[PDB]
Amino acid sequence: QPFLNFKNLREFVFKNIDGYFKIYSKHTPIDLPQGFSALEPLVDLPIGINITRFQTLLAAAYYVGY
Amino acid sequence: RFDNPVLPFNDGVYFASIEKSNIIRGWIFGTTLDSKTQSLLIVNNA
Amino acid sequence: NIADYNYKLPDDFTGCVIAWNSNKLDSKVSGNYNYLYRLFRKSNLKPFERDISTEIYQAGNKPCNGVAGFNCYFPLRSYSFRPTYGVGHQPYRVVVL
Amino acid sequence: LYNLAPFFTFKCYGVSPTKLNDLCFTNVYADSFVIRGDEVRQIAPGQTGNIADYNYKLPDDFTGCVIAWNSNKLDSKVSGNYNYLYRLFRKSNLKPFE
Repeated sequence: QPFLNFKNLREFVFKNIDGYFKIYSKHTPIDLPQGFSALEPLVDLPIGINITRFQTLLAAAYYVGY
Repeated sequence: RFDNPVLPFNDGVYFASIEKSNIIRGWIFGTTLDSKTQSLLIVNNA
Repeated sequence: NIADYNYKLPDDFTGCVIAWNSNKLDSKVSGNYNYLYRLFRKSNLKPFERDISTEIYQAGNKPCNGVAGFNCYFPLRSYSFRPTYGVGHQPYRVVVL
Repeated sequence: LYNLAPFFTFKCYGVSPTKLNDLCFTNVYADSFVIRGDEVRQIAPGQTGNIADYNYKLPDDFTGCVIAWNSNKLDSKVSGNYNYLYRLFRKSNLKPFE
């Protein structure tokens, strides 16, 4: 099932540990707003691939942090 | 105005999207982003 | 060699490793070379990490340039399985849960 | 050994040249012989050739590295060198390392 003035903030955390890929997500109705949000686990995938680079597919703004 | 640069994954990445009409479609994760090495594709649509 | 370049188990791994001899089915008199093992890789594999890429390996200062060369070898080395081969060299089938 | 230009051929069976220094072996055995370039292929595991059958035999499961270099300058003379000998005729195929 799909994950889905700017009224939508989508927060995603991507982690690769032990060949398992972790996505944590929370969607907040709205510079990033100053607030506290905890991201619930969404799915974990056994990709088992080395990831060194990432790119974003675009058909607004996005924020990337390490 | 289109910005879609390749960004190093590093240890991990936090992605925040402010958007209207869900223009952002998804993310691609790979070591070298080519057929030579396996890559991960996530596409989200309605 | 397999642990470093083929399959690595995490140090905190919880599970069962199951192995049975497969000489009867996985070995032939002609020999079985379908099975492959990666002798050369630049760096040790992280736990539960799979590398399927086939690219010439450069172990020498001179560049391979996508061609076999001195110190340039195909990464995958085919296993040789023979019924004649003694135990310890016979094919073994392992399933890790 | 790799650095020297003459040793063009450094084929390793069941062993990796990259890790040769890293790996530790109880004993190393060196066998020295001169063969023509055409018959160099014969000296390999599970390979059948006149030199292999009756002169030097390698077992099918063999762990080691074979080093071959051209010896034209050293072994070729205007008169020619006939000292080297090969066993053309033998009753039976030689057992490995015999």
